[PDB]
Amino acid sequence: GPVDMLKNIPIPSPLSPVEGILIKRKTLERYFSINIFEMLRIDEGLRLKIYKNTEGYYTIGIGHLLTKSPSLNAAKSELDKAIGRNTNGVITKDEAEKLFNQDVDAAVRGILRNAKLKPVYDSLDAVRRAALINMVFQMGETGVAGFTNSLRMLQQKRWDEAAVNLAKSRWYNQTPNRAKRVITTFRTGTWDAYAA
Amino acid sequence: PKMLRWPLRFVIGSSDTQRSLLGRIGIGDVLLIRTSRAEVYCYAKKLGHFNRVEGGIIVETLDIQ
Amino acid sequence: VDVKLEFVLYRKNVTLAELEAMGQQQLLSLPTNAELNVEIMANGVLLGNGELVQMNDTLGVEIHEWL
Repeated sequence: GPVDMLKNIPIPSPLSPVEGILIKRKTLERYFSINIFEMLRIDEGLRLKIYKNTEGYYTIGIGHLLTKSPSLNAAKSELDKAIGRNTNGVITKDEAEKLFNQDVDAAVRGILRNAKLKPVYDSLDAVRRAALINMVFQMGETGVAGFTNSLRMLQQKRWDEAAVNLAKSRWYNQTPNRAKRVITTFRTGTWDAYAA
Repeated sequence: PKMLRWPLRFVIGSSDTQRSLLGRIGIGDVLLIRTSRAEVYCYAKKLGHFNRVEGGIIVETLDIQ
Repeated sequence: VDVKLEFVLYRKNVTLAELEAMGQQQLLSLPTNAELNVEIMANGVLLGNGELVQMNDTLGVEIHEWL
């Protein structure tokens, strides 16, 4: 939903707001604050013309796999089904953000139907929820639910233990750069791996 | 005579502010929302609750008299 | 002393018809964009606006415009 797309300002606790409500701009300049659009754009890229990913299949926008079918037609038939206008394999930026908002919404409602992921998701702050959504983007709901022991350490706020354990994974071995960014996000609960 | 149109405000929250804050508040500042609400207002009259759904807002009550 | 600041997601001028149609759960459409322009109001007067942001233990509005 709309609340999942919000910019997150990862100020630690406690906040010292002026008279309980006002945080000054000068205090906020110290913090690097983004939304999950900006995060998955960094990990997956933003492309407005159909391309083939590393995998390598037909994809579009921010990590949106169209087909595993090698036919550009039908890759175009599902892109077109997705936007609702006849794109000749070419979308706008708005359509990309629309397609992204739909893909995140599907990811979160997937997490919430999963008996393993929901309790962990429910326990996390919004920045670490983004990290969990990131992993669901990369490898699917079922694939993320396979991180049994890390998920349990995340739930118990054993951040350093979870980060050590996530580093022992295939995920980390295969896509180290992105894995390290996501693990940094779990360890610290900030967007700092995304400052570049 | 009668009133034709009614200005509705869909309020998602409020914060009691010490008037001394204005005007220290400026661009780039953050204002915390201390009390989360989801109410339909027409002037000072609370009409009912709404809910933020997929494509917009669904209003529940609207008690108008 | 205290003033009550309201955080207003949306405003609409409505007829009695629109009002009763709304009274029975008819979808009022918002751009998904809507939380990027939350309005800050005090005593029926608009004071400024900004973007809804997520903080760790609460929501807030980052001010884009003020008075």
